[PDB]
Amino acid sequence: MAEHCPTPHNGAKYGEIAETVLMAGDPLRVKLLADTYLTDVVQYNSVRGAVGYTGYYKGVKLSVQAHGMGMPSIGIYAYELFNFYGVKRIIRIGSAGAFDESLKLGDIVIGMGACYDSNFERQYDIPGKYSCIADFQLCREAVDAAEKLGYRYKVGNIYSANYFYDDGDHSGAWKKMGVLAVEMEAAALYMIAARARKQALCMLTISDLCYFTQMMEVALSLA
Amino acid sequence: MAEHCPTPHNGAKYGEIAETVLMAGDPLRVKLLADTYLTDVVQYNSVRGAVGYTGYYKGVKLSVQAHGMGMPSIGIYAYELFNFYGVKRIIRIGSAGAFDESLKLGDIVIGMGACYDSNFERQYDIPGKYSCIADFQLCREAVDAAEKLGYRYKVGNIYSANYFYDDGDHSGAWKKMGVLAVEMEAAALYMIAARARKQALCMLTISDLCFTQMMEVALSLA
Amino acid sequence: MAEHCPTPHNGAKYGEIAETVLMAGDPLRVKLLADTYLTDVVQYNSVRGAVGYTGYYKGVKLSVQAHGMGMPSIGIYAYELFNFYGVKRIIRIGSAGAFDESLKLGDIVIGMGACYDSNFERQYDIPGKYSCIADFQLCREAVDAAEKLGYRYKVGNIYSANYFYDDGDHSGAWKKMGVLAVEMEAAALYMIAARARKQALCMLTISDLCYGSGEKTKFTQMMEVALSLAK
Amino acid sequence: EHCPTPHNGAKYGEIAETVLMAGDPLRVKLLADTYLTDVVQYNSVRGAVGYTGYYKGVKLSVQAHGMGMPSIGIYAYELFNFYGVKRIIRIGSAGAFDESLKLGDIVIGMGACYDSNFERQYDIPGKYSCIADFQLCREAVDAAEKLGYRYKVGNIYSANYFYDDHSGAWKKMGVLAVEMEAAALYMIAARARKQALCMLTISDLCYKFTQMMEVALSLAK
Amino acid sequence: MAEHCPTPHNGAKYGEIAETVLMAGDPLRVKLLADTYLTDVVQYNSVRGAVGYTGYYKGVKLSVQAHGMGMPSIGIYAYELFNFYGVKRIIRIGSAGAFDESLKLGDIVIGMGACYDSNFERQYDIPGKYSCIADFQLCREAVDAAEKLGYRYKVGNIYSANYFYDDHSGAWKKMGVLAVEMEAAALYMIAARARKQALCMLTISDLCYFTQMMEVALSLAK
Amino acid sequence: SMAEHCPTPHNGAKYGEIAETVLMAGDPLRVKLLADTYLTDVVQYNSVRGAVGYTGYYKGVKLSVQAHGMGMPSIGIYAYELFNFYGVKRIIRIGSAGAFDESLKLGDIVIGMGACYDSNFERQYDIPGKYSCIADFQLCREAVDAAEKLGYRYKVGNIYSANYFYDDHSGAWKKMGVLAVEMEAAALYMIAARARKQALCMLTISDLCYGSGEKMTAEERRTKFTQMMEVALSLAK
Repeated sequence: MAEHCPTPHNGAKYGEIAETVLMAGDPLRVKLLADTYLTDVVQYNSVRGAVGYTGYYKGVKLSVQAHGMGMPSIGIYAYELFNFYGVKRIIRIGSAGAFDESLKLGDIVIGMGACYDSNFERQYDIPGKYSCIADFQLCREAVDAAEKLGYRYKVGNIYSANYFYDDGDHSGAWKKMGVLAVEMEAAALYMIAARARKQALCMLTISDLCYFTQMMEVALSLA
Repeated sequence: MAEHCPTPHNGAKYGEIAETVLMAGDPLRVKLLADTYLTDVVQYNSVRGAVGYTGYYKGVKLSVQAHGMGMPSIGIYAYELFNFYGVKRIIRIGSAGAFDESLKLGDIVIGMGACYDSNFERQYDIPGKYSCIADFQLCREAVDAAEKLGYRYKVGNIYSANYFYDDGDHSGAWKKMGVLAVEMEAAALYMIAARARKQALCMLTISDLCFTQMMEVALSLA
Repeated sequence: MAEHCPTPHNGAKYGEIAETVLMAGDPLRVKLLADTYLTDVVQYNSVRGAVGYTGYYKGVKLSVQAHGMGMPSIGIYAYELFNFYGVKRIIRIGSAGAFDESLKLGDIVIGMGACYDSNFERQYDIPGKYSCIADFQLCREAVDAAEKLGYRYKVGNIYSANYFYDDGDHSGAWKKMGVLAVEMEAAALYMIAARARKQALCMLTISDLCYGSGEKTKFTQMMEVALSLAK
Repeated sequence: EHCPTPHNGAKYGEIAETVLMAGDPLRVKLLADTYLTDVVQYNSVRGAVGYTGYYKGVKLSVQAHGMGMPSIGIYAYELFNFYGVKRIIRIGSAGAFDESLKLGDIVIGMGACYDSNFERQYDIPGKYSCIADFQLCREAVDAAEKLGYRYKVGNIYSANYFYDDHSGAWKKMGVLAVEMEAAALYMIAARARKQALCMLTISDLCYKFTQMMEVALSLAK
Repeated sequence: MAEHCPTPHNGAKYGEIAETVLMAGDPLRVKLLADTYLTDVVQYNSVRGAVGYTGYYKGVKLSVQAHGMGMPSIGIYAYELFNFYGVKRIIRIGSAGAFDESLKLGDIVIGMGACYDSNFERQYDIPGKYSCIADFQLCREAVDAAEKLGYRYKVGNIYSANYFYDDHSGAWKKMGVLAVEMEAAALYMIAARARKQALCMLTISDLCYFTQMMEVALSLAK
Repeated sequence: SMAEHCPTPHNGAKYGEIAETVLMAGDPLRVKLLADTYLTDVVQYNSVRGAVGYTGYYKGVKLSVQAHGMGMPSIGIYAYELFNFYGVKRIIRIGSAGAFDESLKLGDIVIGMGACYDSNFERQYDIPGKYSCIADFQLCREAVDAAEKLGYRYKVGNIYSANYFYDDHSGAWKKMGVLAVEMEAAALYMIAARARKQALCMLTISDLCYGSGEKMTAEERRTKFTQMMEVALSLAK
């Protein structure tokens, strides 16, 4: 297992990356979160510009990494982290636009399951429709933590799309189906976690209504 | 709306079926839960065999109903209960064959999510892949009860198939994907609940490898 | 295969079920047909309320049985009947909504074929699109009987839907394609029969009109046609 | 106002209410020479010769349709929608999937499995089953029975390719025989509310035209 | 090779068909081109009414034949030509309707790519979406020719439809597809699969909003 | 070309700062190397998400170079913006690829006349059939001319835009004559067509997906992409 490190996308040696990785798309947010919350910060990756740091938050060892944009981008990083680097738990953190009209800006969405456009599923030769879900233990602790620090949260279904810019109007059906917010990464993360028998959770803060450090604290309490 | 009750599939009048319904496939099993766990029992449905009872369990009014076999069947019932009879919570109970090799017989599986073959998803004109999930609050309440009442349980993904009898084998990929157990109803329920903004949980007892204990876990969620 | 009888869905022993089984979704409709048309009736199944009876009609032994609603439900029963109980012929008799505007309430519809929403064709691993068809001989015998008894009937395509309540309007394209009536079970039955090399036919009475104002005891004429096909 | 078309040379009325089609322009010319009186060519375009004559009194036309579902699609549509054809009977050779079919047996396509044709053009929200018209079907079985010919009636499969292991599941399902044209015809006739049947003589096994020509012509009205 | 000639669709003996075939649907266009441009004209095929001709263009061997209508039809001929007759190039020449508003009647369209309705892609067992492209060399040579002779042309994507009679043109137009016909894609697929060369060129005859082509095509004689 | 929408959430550049030709690679490091190596009067216009972008001059002609991340949704975002907000005319992608075709050697350039693909965003275009993703023909022809004239080993044909890096589904692609696998082309091609602009994806073979599976020496993956850059650069106008 350690034999396949480093990877073509990650310059770190085995053991260099903690058992709990927090991930965001932005390397600037990853670089910030590390500087803001972690002592003894050590950079393990810079390959592909995708920074990764290991450090300490309230005693527990913890790593952060950027994942770039889209299911195939996160797909690569997650696969390596789980299958090559002995990662047990990934929590993704990022921004989202809301489909649920009752959501206010700055609300925390917890991705219990993820709808998606086609990405990885065809690689698994699955003879039906596969539902992407987060790890329940992780999901539960985020809800507990969210309700402890008194933050407005919503827990349920999200949609990992392939587009940022819709050509037509497609948000209709998802909205009717009760999908909460749109992003572009979660479903691949869930699929990869499932296949690895590992823990994964996606958490989102609402940045655009389609009708920020507060989220980080919830995430951090999960390490 | 009360206007649409009775339905062609349910002879109960509006108000007669409580806000929490506990469902199972077998009408005989439903009658056992009623005769066993419920006081002041009144039969509200006998249409097409699918019996339905309303009564009391530790103070709260609570109803139990049969749903037949397969997604279109639970589909019809779940739709009417959510959309006509003002039901807010359906917790489904049943037996299942295990895909996860770590499961023992009599284990309780909690359906956080449901894989499925096509049913009436195409009826919702969804421009992508929809994922059927249970209501989180119910899910947590069951996980709480399982860890409270000291029972072996796993929580996660299940598969609602359209067949009981396979031609060849298709269980391989599901097992590779970490699907916990196979049944035939959950996905439609979750899907229909989501569309109504209503609560739904599917809870399974392992009968096959590829009962009273579970009923209590359910009853604690009403 | 006597070894697999009884099943988890059927408490009948091998040989307790006749070689021709008529099926309806409603267990109450089943119990009526048995009381109205059959003599020497024995109940063979009560499992899951899916009542089944064996009896005689004009000398010929036959069974009648409930299947519940939906393709996976009939799928379970038909599979066992064809493969475990040695059944040769299944005739489904049900209600249906009219797509064809010349059909009136009470008209019989004979389903030479069935369009469908996905049931378990993907489980058969079919590399293309499968057309579900009834047995020709049964089909022919039904039309003849309807002709001889002078009941208004249509013979053609029907649609096996997975939904009862449409979340919109999907009926249009079907109606354009000459589909006669909608129901919920046939395609799965046809498919399973084909695979077993046995005989299936689904016959319907129009109980609802899915056009015009929607106008919503007459199931008797259909039971007679079905009953005549028993061998 | 629609006749002639860019694929069919005839003006309206030149084609009878019953048409019989085969793939090969020779079998079409033969059929006329063999069974028809007062034969007249209506079509010459694309080399798809059409003939109008009389069989035992009744007006009848015979015509080539080329190869594949899109090809038959073009003629069948034109025939049904512009020319007022009521009945179309395809007569073809085919290869047997069913082990018990022997060479020269008649198969009558009550139903047709398919590779994707122009179903996608009809906006059908589900799987559509292509069925033959029941009446022609009943008449052909009766005719085969009365004349004492070996025949089977059931499902056939309209493939998009001639040269291929895509057959196992088809065989498993009891499909009798493979050809390339039936399904599109069934769809178009259904869509037009008209009558269609595809009958085949078994020429190959995948494991005597005259007799079939006779069954066919008895379907003319 | 030799033991498959003639075939049950093509009556020609091996060698009787040149290394470059030009194909069209209308058997009239096939005979006319031979009569117009070729020396030493000899007919080979007559089966199915699919006339075939081998002669000389400017001192190289060249054949011309009909392919009927539809991807299944061209599929049969292109397959046989490529795999049994040792053909190396097939250039289809045809009429087509314009999607692109800027295309004028008589303009040449060169099919660098073909969009399609399902043909027999399903036959190859392809686990993704396959793009049908032309051979680059023939494609580039046809442009050079269109330039040197100064005829109006565009090069881009075309769409090989299964139907002649329909309104599904909108999204195709949005995607910048140049024109519709019925044969190109299957031709591209079979050529690709056989590691040989294929190009479809079309004269615009309809607007959905032949000699000048022949010369460009013949210039691809080798 | 819509000045109102610039900068974007993914691109900090104002309108006019990005040239009419943009060359694109996945790695921000390779992009910076290309700029330092071939361009003069270089200005950085973007640093958002580490998606570095530079504008400079090559033999007199203004052009831009930019990181596009990994995957079709990633290139999709950038190409969409460049084509539709920045007034870009030409996008040439230049990447590494694995060889499916057995006659290809490590170092060979592959010109993607067409791109097969796993579903990206074709479903958002509501296309009622199967869509073939093609390069712009002029750009394609210009790349072949340049390679032939410069005498570099090249092959032009079909490529495959996979959605996965870690898979044996490759066989059917191989039988269909697909040359090489990468991860971005189909989306770029798709977006160009819809915009009516020009795209081309060029690749260097860094991995052989057959035989012993010889992969490029650590030096060459950072140093043998030179010849392809020279071809790509010559296409700038």
